[PDB]
Amino acid sequence: QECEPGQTKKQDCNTCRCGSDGVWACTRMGCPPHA
Amino acid sequence: IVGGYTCGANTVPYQVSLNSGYHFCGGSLINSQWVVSAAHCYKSGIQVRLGEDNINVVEGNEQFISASKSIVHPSYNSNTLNNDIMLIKLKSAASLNSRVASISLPTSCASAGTQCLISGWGNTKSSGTSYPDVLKCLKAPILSDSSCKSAYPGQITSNMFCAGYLEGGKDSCQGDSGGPVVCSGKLQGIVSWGSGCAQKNKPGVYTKVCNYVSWIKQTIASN
Ligand SMILES: [Ca+2]
Repeated sequence: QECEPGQTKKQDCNTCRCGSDGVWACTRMGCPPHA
Repeated sequence: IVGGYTCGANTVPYQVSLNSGYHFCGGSLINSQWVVSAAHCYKSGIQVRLGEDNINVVEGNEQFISASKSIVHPSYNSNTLNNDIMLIKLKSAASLNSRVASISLPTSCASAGTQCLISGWGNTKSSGTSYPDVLKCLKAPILSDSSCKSAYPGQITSNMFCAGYLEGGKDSCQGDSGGPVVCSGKLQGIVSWGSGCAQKNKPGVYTKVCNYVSWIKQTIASN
């Protein structure tokens, strides 16, 4: 598993949730440019 | 959009870009003064950009109009992404022409196996990142509820559907959120979320617009 079910994280500005399959799923927005 | 094609300028005349100093989400023009997008695309101060092809060059099809109201569904839940829909009222009506045109709302929900058109300016790679200058398009079918639920156990509500390809390779992706899924000439979906992009057994998940036709009409009428 790449994640523990129920955890959360951000990838850049998108929010992600860890499903019961142990896989992240994230929203699909664009984000501010990096420094 | 991963595995897509160049739409061609203004061939998707209802596609808008939401801009917060930079492009961050898509949306769909549903009448001259209202846009449908994803609730997770909410920000105050959005500028809506209509008539775009090359999102980084001023080409002459464009109208930039500030949002006057950006209305997240009251039952949007950021924890589950249920009810991931937002209405944006434009501060003034867009001028409608061949390049800037509305898309109709559905009269019934879409069926598994119908081909749809998904579009946006999001990432075109499943590994790493490449953002296109021009609007990209993808033909993708509605997937069965059972295959959607199997791919995303415990996460698919009645307000979501999956579209794409279980074999992977073709999907929406980061930067496409809020944009359209059009099937049978109607706005059936809103780009919402997924596990990665274009991965096997992880199709895109989309807000099911047909569940919100009354809500949309009522929200427009009262605002
Ligand atoms: Ca442009």
